[PDB]
Amino acid sequence: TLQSSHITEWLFTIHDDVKKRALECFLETAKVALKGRNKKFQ
Amino acid sequence: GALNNAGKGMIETNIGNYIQQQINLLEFIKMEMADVAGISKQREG
Repeated sequence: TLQSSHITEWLFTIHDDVKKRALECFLETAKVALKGRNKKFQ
Repeated sequence: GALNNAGKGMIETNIGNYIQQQINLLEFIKMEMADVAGISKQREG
């Protein structure tokens, strides 16, 4: 079944790229909320 | 006396042998394409 996982592996590699970039995008949004008087980050 | 006999006729066309012949050719062409690419059906799964 490993070679049948290769047929769909191309769909997962672009998915892990979006998850990589959306988490970098979430991290930069979170860096900006820090300077906004939110005591949750404490 | 065939008016009280002979049994009932059938409008039967044998399209199922033609449908099976086309299905068997599709498995042949899908197999030849697999061999020329070096990517088996065992190699596809």
